[PDB]
Amino acid sequence: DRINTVRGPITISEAGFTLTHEHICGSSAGFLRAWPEFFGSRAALVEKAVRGLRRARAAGVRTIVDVSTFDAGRDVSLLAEVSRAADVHIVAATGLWEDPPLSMRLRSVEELTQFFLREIQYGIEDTGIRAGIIKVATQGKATPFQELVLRAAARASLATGVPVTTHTFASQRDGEQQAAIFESEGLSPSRVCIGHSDDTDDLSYLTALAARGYLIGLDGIPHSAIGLEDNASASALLGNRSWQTRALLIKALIDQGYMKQILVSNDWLFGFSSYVTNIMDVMDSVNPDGMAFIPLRVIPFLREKGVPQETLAGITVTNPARFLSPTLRAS
Amino acid sequence: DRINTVRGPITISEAGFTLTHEHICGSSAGFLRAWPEFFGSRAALVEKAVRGLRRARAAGVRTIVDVSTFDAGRDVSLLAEVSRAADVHIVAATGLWEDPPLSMRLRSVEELTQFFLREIQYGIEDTGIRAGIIKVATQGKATPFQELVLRAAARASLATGVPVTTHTFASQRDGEQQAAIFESEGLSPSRVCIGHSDDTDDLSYLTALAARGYLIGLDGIPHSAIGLEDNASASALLGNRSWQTRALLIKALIDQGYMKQILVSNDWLFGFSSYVTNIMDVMDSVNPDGMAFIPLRVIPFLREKGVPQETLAGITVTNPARFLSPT
Ligand SMILES: C[C@H](CCC(=O)O)C(=O)O
Ligand SMILES: C[C@H](CCC(=O)O)C(=O)O
Ligand SMILES: [Zn+2]
Ligand SMILES: [Zn+2]
Ligand SMILES: [Zn+2]
Ligand SMILES: [Zn+2]
Repeated sequence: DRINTVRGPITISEAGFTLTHEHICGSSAGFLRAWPEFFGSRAALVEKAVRGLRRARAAGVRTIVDVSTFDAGRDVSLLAEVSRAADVHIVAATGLWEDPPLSMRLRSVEELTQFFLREIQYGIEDTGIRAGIIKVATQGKATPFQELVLRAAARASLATGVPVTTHTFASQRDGEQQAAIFESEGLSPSRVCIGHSDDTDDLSYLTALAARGYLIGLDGIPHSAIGLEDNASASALLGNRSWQTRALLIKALIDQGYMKQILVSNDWLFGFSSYVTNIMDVMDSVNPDGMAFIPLRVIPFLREKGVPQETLAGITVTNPARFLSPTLRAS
Repeated sequence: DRINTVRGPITISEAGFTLTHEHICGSSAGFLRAWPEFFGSRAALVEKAVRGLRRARAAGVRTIVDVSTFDAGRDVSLLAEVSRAADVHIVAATGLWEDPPLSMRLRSVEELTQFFLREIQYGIEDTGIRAGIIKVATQGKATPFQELVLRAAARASLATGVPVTTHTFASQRDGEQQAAIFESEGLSPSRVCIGHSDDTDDLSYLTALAARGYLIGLDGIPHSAIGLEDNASASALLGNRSWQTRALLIKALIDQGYMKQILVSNDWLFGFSSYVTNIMDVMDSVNPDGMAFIPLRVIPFLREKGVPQETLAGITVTNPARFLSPT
């Protein structure tokens, strides 16, 4: 009946329009508490995030999934404050992203499983806030540690029913190795979203995973450095493909019969310290609408291409509800 | 006249017997808060650290310098709790160690200088606790980022007078490159402790540094895997040299005229999550005295070798006071 948020359980019906891959703040563990002035101030970051979430809410968003892990500087107390003030539901994540510290990198698959279970079953830190999704990452072929993370995520998912979502190098077809490892642990593809899949134009790679039951995370639609060609750091981060090109992958998967496997998001954030210093300012200049980009820009774009509104509502409301609803625990 | 501790400012005379390179808990940023069960529980880690610090206090220790940085999982609230319950002063550190996250690795020398200054001049996190030392690290030739960290540490030291202490690969003579970079920033060697220097047996490396005015950190005296030869991970971390061999480097530098530039410590910890899982139990099994090892074992070892008590008081009381006092 219920999904865990940073404010407690909500019914599946209350989730509504859901962005399945977002960040309040992309940072590092302990960084926001040790150096809040990097973001101007903690209060400034809160105000910026609350305004951004209110803008998404006015455009119809009711829930976001914050896929920031421990090592991406997830601060669940910040998410809770920002969720309350904006009245947008936020689902928090466990797992590990691309910057685990030594204290994570040295751990066994059994130990990592216990850590992920702790954040789902007991709570994150001392807040009692329970994670509602598990996030994992590869950047090409998995390192041995990344394999352990994938297996621990699958084991925690099976034990708790909460879904798994991933970071990929889509152009290296990362989803295929991730799928192989998840299936070796007996995880159902319908409980796995292969994320950053709009970073590639290889439809055959995406449709092969979708045909296997995997969810395809088309989650970075406004990520584009067009017009920023002189900015090496922004170009490397955001790529030189247009948001229209990324958005047309949504239509392509619909046209090929895979609507039920699509999830869409912005992969936006309101603070960003794990990259070059000016990057949040640059991104905000590109996409002032922030997390409202999906409802304000992608939906009207696809509507005029002929995608029916009921199909778009199914992708943005029903598909995330099915994904986030916990399934039965194993045993 | 004042040194910043996790309980506030203290005067120089209050420091007393001081261990200049120690850790309450060797971890990673955010880890103790996110996964306290790794240590049994936060309360169990507190109780273990308080018992261990009380044992060091009974052996004569009055102050320790916790050289855990942000990325070594420094939790200054934990330091404060344990300091208060064992009545041992704890000086906290800023700087960066060998595991900086992306949000640190991407920063400029100017940005890093601002961060180090913040923890010294303003306070750590939202606690108001101010750092009294800057910790830096190399493992062989400095990476480009480590060069930035060394320069930012020099700039923060020059602006505040707080000293700099280093992690080295002593057997690659890292202190020479660290000194070169510090001096290129105009930092005085008397503000710098070249640490882990007991990891090497090359006396000529240490005496040349000391003849340039650097302090020499013989800070890992009880680190030894003798008797643990079937344990690859403990052997790799602790080395196969005896504590006596490390302790004899103290006597050698005294015999060569450098008693006023020696700093001695244990480099012990009460929790340890940044290595293999069993490592803290292993270390405790060979050194139950923990941080009391220096006063309970090294001081009698040197006294039998003929070092007068005045010299040992100078090394354990006078040198740390001079080093930590802001200049
Ligand atoms: C902006 C954003 C946050 C992190 C992520 O999705 O890997 C990104 O993709 O870098
Ligand atoms: C025991 C200790 C803590 C970290 C350090 O001093 O680099 C160590 O030396 O590993
Ligand atoms: Zn990602
Ligand atoms: Zn993301
Ligand atoms: Zn060290
Ligand atoms: Zn140390």
